[PDB]
Amino acid sequence: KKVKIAVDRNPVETSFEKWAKPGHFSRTLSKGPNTTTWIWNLHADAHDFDSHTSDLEEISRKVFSAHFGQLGIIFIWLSGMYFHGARFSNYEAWLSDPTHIKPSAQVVWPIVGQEILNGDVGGGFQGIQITSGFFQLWRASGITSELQLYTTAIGGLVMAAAMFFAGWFHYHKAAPKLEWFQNVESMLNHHLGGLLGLGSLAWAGHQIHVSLPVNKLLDAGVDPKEIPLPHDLLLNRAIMADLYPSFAKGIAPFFTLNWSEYSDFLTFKGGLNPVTGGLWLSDTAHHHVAIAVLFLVAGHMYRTNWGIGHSMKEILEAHRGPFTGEGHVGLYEILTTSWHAQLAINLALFGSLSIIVAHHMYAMPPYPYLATDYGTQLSLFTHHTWIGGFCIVGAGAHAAIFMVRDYDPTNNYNNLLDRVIRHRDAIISHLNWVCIFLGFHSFGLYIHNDTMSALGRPQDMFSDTAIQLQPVFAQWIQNTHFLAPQLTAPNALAATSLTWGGDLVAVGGKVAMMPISLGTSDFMVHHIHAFTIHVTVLILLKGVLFARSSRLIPDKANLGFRFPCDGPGRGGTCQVSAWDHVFLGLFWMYNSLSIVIFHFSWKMQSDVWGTVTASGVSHITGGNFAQSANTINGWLRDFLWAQSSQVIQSYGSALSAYGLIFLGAHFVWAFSLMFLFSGRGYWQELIESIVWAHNKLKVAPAIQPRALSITQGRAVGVAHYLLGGIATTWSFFLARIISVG
Amino acid sequence: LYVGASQSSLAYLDGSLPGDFGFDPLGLLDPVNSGGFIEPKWLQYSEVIHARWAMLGAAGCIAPEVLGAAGLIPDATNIKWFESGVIPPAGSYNGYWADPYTIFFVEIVAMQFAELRRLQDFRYPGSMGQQYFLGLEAIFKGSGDAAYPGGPFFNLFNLGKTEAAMKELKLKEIKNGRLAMLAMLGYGAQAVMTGKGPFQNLVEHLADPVNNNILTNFG
Amino acid sequence: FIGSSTNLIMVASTTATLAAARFGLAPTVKKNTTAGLKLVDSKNSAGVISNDPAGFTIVDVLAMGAAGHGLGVGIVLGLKGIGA
Amino acid sequence: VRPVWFPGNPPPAHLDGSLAGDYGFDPLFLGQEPQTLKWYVQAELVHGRFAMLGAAGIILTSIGAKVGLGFPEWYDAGKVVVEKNNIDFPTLMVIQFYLMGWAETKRWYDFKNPGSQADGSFLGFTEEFKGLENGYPGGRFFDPMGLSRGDAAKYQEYKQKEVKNGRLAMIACLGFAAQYAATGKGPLDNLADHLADPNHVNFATNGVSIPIA
Amino acid sequence: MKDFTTYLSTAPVIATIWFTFTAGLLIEINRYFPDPLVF
Repeated sequence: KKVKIAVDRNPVETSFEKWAKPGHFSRTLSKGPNTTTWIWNLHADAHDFDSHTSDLEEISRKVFSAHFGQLGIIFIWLSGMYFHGARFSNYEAWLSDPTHIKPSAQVVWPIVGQEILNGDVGGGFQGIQITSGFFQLWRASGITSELQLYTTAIGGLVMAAAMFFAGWFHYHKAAPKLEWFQNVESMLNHHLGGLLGLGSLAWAGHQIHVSLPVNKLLDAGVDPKEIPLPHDLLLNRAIMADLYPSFAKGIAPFFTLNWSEYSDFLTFKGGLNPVTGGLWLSDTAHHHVAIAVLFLVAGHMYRTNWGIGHSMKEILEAHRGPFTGEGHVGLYEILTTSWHAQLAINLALFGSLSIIVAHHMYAMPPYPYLATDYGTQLSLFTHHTWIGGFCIVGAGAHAAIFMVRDYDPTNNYNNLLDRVIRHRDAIISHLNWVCIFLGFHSFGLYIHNDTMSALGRPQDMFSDTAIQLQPVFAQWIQNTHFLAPQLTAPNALAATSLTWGGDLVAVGGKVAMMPISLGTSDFMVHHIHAFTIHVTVLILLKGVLFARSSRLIPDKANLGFRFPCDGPGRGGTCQVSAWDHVFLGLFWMYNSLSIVIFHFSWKMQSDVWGTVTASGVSHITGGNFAQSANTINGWLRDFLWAQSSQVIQSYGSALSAYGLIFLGAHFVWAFSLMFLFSGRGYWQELIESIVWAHNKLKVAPAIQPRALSITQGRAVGVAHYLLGGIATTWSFFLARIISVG
Repeated sequence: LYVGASQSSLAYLDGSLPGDFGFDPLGLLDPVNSGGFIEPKWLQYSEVIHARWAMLGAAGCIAPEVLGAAGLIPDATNIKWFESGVIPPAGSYNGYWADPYTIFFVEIVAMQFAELRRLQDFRYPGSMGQQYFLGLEAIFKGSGDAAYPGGPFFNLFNLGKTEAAMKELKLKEIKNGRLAMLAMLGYGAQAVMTGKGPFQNLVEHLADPVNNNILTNFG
Repeated sequence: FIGSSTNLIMVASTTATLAAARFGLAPTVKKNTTAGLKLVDSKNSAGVISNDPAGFTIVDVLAMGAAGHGLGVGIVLGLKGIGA
Repeated sequence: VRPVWFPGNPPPAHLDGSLAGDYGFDPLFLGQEPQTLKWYVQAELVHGRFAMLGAAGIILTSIGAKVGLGFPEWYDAGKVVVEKNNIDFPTLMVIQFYLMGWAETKRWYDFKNPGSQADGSFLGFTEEFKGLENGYPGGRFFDPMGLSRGDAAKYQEYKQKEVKNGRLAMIACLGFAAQYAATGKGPLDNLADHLADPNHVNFATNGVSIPIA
Repeated sequence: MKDFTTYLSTAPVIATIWFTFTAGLLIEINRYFPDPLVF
C-alpha cells in the first residue's frame, strides 16, 4: 500500500567465472554440448528469462538490466552518427547550400577499388549520400559547426557508459524488489509527467531559445559563421528582443496570464515554410509547450502515496456492462505479473505509432529542406513503416506467449478474455470470411482490369475513364480539412498539411508538397492494403486465441508455445503452435508492407515529387499512377520494370554498391526457399553421409553434427526471406530515388 | 514537528539523528530494503557535507560585496560572486596570480587528496590512521561516525565535552547548514533573474520592497 | 496588476477551490470519491499529521492550488478569447 | 601493514609484498596468475632499465644542447647521426636486431628453463649465466662488483630503489613524448620556459593539453 | 584472469580475432600490392 524504493544489496557478484561456462542460465544447457543443436539452443534461450527460473523478481531484474544495456547500445549508435557528422561529413558545406549539395556522412578507404563509391556529393566532398535525414535534423536544432556535433558525440559516449554502469549497478549492487516493479500507478504518473512532459518542455525551451533564433537567421540569409552562438542568444535579451519583441518583456506575460504577448514565436501559422519547405519551428515550439502542459497534467492522475489520485484496479472493476459479464476483473493482476502481456500491448501500440509517424512525417515535413530531399522522405517513410509492422507482429507473438505461459483459468472465470476464448471460433470464422471477401473484391478488380485490357476492352475496366470507384469519403474529408481554417479553425492561418488542397509549396525548383488527389487506383490500392492487414490480423489472432487449445489438438498448452508439430496424425498437424502462426504472420506483414511502400513510392513519384518548370509542374514519372496503377501489368512494367533501370545500370558509378546489394538480396531471398520448402530428415541423412566421409579420414568432430530443428528451419527461412526481400526493395528504392531525386 | 510530517516517516525518525523534525514525505531514510546511496548513513553524511560546503559558499558569495560596500577592500576587487571567473560568460576576473585552469589543476590535486581520504575513511572507519602520511595519520582516525570525525585538528578546542552540548551544537550546525543551502539556492535564482549581486538585491529590496521583489523583477 | 480582472479571477478561483475541499465539498487526501461522486474515507499511505480540525493537510493545499490555478487560467483565457 | 597505492583498500592476494616495489596496485588483476606475474615482473624490470637509460641519455643530451656544445635534441639525434656519419640505417637496424635477438633469446629461454644457459654450450661460460632470481640475472658479467652476492638487506634496498627509479624513468619518458608533441621543444627547453615563468608557462597554458582553455 | 582467458578462448571470440587477423592481413596485402591478378 506504500510506494517506496525497495531494493536488495549485492545479490549477484561481479565475476568472470560464469563467462567461461556457456549455457549456465538454463538447467538443460548447463550440462554442456554433445550435439551441434545445443549451440543453436544456447542462442535461442539466451534472452528467454522466464524459462531460466520461475521467480518473477529475477525476471524483472534481468529485464531492467537488459533495458539499460539496450539504451547503452542506442547511445553508442547515436554518438557514432554525431561523430560521423562531425568528422566524416559535409554538414558545414551543406548548411551553406542545402538545395544543391547532397548530404553525406560516410567515407570509404581506398582499398580493392571501392573508392568509386566516394561519389561527388557536393561542397568539395566525396562520400556516400545518406538518407537518414540527420543533416536536416541538425539544421532544425540550430547546429552550425562540427564542434557541436563532436561534443554531442562525446556526450553520447558518456551517456552510453552511464547506461552500462546503471545496468551493472542495478543487477549486482542494488537490485529492486518485485514490489518496486509492480508500482504501475507511480510508474505511469512519472512516465506521463516527468518523462514525456518534462522532455517536451525541455525541448520547447531549446527550440524557443536556440532553434527559433538560429533558424530564423538562417532563413533570413545570414551566413552560418556570422550567426550568434546559442549561448550568446541565451545570455542577453537584446538579440532575442530584436528577433522577437516579446522577449523584451521577459517572463512577465506568462505569470500575468498575458500569453497573447508571445504571439511572435508561439503561433498557428500552419502549412509549410516557403523558404525551407518544412514546418514552422514557431508552431513546433508552441506544439511542444502544449504537449508538455497536457502530459504534465496527465501525470497527476493515479494515486501513489496520498489519498488523491486513481487506482487502476478500481477503474477496471467499475467498467462492467450487461453484455460482457464480469468485465475487466483480473486484468490488473494479469498486467502487473506478466511481462509478455505488457510487451504485447506496448509492441502493438508502439508499432502503430511508428506507422503513424511515417505518415505524419511525409505529409507534414517538420525539418527544414526535408521535403525537397526525396531520398530522405522515401527512406524515412519506408523505414518507419517496416519497424511498425515488425513490432506489430512481435506484439501478436508475445500475446500468444502470455496465453500459453502466464494465463491461468482460475482468475479468468467470466471476464472479457474468457468470453473471447469461448467464442474464438465465431471470431475466426467471421474474420476469415471478411478476409475472403476483401481478397475477392480487391484482387478480382485488378485481374478483371488485366483481362479487359488484354482482351482489347478498355471501356470495361475499373478506371476513371471506364467504370469509376471514387473514394468519396476520403475526398470529402480532404475538402473538410482544406476548408477548416475558415470555419472550424478561426485562429489557424493555413491548413495542417498541403495534401488536402490549395496552393503547392516548392523550394529550389523541386516540389516540397502539393495536394494529393485520390481516384480509382487509390481506391483499389487502399482496399488491397485493408485486405492484407485483415489477413495478417487473422493469422496473428488465430495463433493467439487458439494457442492453448483447438478442435484439432485440445492440449496444445501442454506442448508449449514453440513446438514443431504434434505428429503426422489426424491427417497431419504441421504448424499448429502459436510460433508457426507468428512465422506465417511475418510473411503476410512483409507482403502487406511491401505493397504499402510500393504504393507510397509510385504515388509520390507520380503525383507529388517533381521539378518546377515555367507555367507547369512536371513529375518524375509524368502522373501515370491514375492510369497505370489499376492493373498488375502496369505495376510490373511502369513501376517495377521502368523504375529498376537505375539500380541495374548503377555499375561504374557511386551507386554501384546498391546494384551489388540488389543482386545479393536476390540471393538471400532465394536462399530462404531452401529452408522453407524442405525438411530436416533429408538434411540429417545427408549429414550422416558427410559424417561417414569424416569418420573415414578420422576428422569427425566430437560434437555430433545434427541438422537444424524444424522450428529453427522455419525461423531461418523466414529470416532470410525477409532480409532478401527488404534488402532488394531497399536497394531499388535508394538507387532510384538517389539517381532521379 | 514541522509541516508535512507523517506516521510513515515517524517509523524510522525517532529523534536519533541531529535536527530530526520528522520531515520525510518522500521516505528516503526507510532502512527497510535500502541500498546504494539511498540509505541513512550516506544521506546524513551527504547532508552534513552539503551543509558545511553551502555555509562556506554563502559566506563567500556575500562577503566581497559587503566588504566592498564597507570600503574595507579596494575597487579592483568587490565583484559579484558569479563574475569572479566562476562562469566566464557571466564575467571573469583577471587579477589573479594565474589563469583559472592552473588554479583548477591545483584544486584538482588538493581536493582529490582531501576528498579521497575522506571517502576512504567513510568506507573503512579508522583506515586513514595507519598508513604513513608525514605523521598526520595521528589525527585522521576519526570516530565511528564519518560525519563527525573529530580529533586534535577537526576538534581543535575540544568543544562539546558533554553529550548534550555536542548534540546541541550538532543541531545548530545542521540548521545553519540548511539555512545556508536555501541561501545558496536563492543566490543562484537571484543571479539568474536579477543579474546582479545578492547584497545589491537586498539593498534594492530594502529601499522599496513594493517595487523590488520577484513579482516586479519578472519584466 | 493588483485589482485587475485577471488577478481577481485567479484569486477567487484559488480561494474557491481551497474553500470547497476544506469544508467537505471536494476530493481531498483524506476523503475519496466513488463512482456516484460520494465522499468516503481513503487509504492514504502517507497519513500526513495535520493540526487542522478537518484534517486538511499540505497536500490538499497543493492539489487545490493547482486546481484553482487551472480553472483560473482557463477562465481568464476563455474570457479573453470571447472579447469579454 | 605495508603502505599501498590506495590507503584503506586491502591489497590483493597475488601481491603479498615479496617483490620489490610492491604496493598492491592491480585494479585490473592482470598479474593474478603466478607465471603471468613472473613474466610481467621481468617485463617491468626490462622496461624500467631501458627507460632509465633513455631518460639519462635524453637529459645529458639536452644538457649539452642548452649549453653551447652543439648537441642535437633527442628527437633529431637519429637523423643527425645517420646524415653526419656515413652510416646505413637498415644495416644498423639489422646489427642491432642481431645483437638484441641473441641476448633476448638467451634471456627468454632462460626464463622458460631457469639455469639452462649455464650448461656451458656458449663458449664454455657456466656461472656467468646461471641467474639469481626472476628478472635479476646475477653473475660476474652482469654484476662484476658482486653487490647481489653480499649484504642481503642492502641488496633488497637496492632492488626497491631500482624498481622505483625504473617506474619514475618510465613516467619521465612518457612525459618527454607528451612534452615534445605538445610544446615542440626539448625537455630542458620546457624546464627553462617554466622556471622563467611558472605561473603562466605550464600545461594549462600551452593551448594543446586543455582544449577548452 | 583464468576465467577471462577461458572466455576469450571460446569459439566466437577466437573466430572474431582470427577472422579479423586474416581479413587485416589480406587487406594490407592488397594495399601494399594493389590489383594482384597473376603471380
